Amino acid sequence: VHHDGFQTVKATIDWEHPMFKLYEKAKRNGKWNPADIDFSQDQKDFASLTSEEKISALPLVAGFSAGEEAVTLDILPMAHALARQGRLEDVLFLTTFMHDEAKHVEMFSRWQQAVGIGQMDLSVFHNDHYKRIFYEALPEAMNRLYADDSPEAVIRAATVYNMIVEGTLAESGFYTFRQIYKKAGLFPGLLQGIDYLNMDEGRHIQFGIYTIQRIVNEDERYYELFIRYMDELWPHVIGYVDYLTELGKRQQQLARTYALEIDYDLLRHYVIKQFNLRKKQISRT
Amino acid sequence: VHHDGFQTVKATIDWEHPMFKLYEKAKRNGKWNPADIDFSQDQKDFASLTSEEKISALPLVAGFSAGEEAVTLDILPMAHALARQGRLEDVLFLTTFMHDEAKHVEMFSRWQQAVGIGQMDLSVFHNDHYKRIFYEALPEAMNRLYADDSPEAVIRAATVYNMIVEGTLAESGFYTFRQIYKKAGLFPGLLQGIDYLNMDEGRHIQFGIYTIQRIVNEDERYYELFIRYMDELWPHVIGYVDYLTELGKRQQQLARTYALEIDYDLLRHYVIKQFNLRKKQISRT
Ligand SMILES: CCCCCCCCCCCCCCCC(=O)O
Ligand SMILES: CCCCCCCCCCCCCCCC(=O)O
Ligand SMILES: [Fe+3]
Ligand SMILES: [Fe+3]
Ligand SMILES: [Mn+2]
Ligand SMILES: [Mn+2]
Ligand SMILES: [Mn+3]
Ligand SMILES: [Mn+3]
Repeated sequence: VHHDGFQTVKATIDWEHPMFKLYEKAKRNGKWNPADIDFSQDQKDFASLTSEEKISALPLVAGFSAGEEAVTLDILPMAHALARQGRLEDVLFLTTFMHDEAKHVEMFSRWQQAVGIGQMDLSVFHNDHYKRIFYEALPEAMNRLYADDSPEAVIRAATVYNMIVEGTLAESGFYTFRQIYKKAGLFPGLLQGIDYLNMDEGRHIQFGIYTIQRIVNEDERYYELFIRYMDELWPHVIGYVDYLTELGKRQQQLARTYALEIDYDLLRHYVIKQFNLRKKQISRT
Repeated sequence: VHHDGFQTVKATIDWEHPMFKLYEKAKRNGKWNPADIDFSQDQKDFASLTSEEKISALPLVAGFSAGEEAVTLDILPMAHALARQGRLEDVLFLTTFMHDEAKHVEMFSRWQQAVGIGQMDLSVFHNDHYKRIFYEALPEAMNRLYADDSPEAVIRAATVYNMIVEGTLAESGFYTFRQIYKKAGLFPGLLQGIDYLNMDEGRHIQFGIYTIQRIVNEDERYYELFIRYMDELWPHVIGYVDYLTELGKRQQQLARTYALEIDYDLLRHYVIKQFNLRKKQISRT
């Protein structure tokens, strides 16, 4: 369907737009390249482990590799919907969002290749709760935007993607990686990647907050929808956390070997804290 | 619609895929930031010009600003279509393609802001032929991909976007900018941007060649479709070139002032040469 005109012909970019400012920060802070990460010591760490210790790390990597790939594919309908609404600065920013996710997919896949598990199918560590979030609910909410870009639909898409997948699960997985392997001295290349990912993710979450708040600013009754959509997904968030916890409690050899009191009760509470504080970053008024 | 699984969980990125290699080159060669270009001398050059000389440069900038904005919006359906086909490496590459176009929009809009014409509506320099390409035919061909991702549809989309808009018009506009202003010593910041754009554009055109050739490799009869779709748009390509030429011939004060024998017959022949050589980069066999 035709373009009726172009903002940068009739006028200019809105230089003061919050998403233009976020785009500018993304360019400045987004230079890192996964191809430059030295994974040679990760290969050695992984080979040094027993099979039982090897396993310990794979469920979390399985969750991230699928998650990064899902969000790379599934952000495209948001870019389309805001493009069709004429929100040029949002779209400029989203090009950095999408390119970030591509690098995130690349990073975890390089690590798998380097440590020797590229040929292993890690889908076995996706339980029903994970699938409900990543194989179903996320693509459903985003793809809806192609035929329904109502405020309700945009709120739901940003809530599932930015507040739950990124702002609750991703943030907690970054924390979990540091709490376990940074402590152990293991996988320095992976943890360099996690640090870069965590920096990118901050901008993604801020886009989600901006998006949800500007819709809530129009009609405070959308605040109730945001809360409702957060709570709808919580059972799957915690059901996946519990599954990963149960796997950690059953395979403890990496913990013993490296003297890690991995506090699964603390990890759980970090997740609950992440979820509650995303809710508090949306002001009803 | 659900994900059935993820390539980077079951396996890895196809590291030898041509579009993964193009993505890798795009990251290495795509660091430039329009925000770092010094436009202070462009502001002075522009203010130094007479109104009659001022006008000379605006039609070409008008064509580029709209063109960059159109392609930023209109590449999204190609990313979607290849994503839904599972072409993960194409999608990774396309994130760099989209982010490039965002920077291109930003670059021309910064120049307009800096030289003092941000408030001027440059739509007056889009004639009917230009509109047919950029306001209509381009969005029609790309948006079709949301409901029709047949080889015919993908060939047509790549032909309009990558071979005509980028590989014929953009390439010729880069040449035109150098032939006129690089000669004059004018607008150094703009020409720094043009150089960066021309480097990015090379990767975009190569994606289009890859895309069209891999479909032609399946069924040589698609070669005829490629040629047919190139010829369908030629009248609008040359009709826009003629319009810009006629405007250049009527407002010649910048040429006289700066002693430029602007060879409009040469510019025209560069366009014809661009078009014919894009055709020859697709092998029927
Ligand atoms: C054992 C403690 C549980 C901690 C929670 C771990 C969750 C793993 C994260 C996997 C999904 C990652 C989503 C990526 C989204 C993005 O990159 O924007
Ligand atoms: C007077 C000689 C005519 C030369 C032809 C000039 C055409 C101007 C170009 C405007 C469209 C630019 C399209 C940008 C596409 C992209 O950035 O991928
Ligand atoms: Fe993210
Ligand atoms: Fe381009
Ligand atoms: Mn359960
Ligand atoms: Mn005509
Ligand atoms: Mn990510
Ligand atoms: Mn461009």
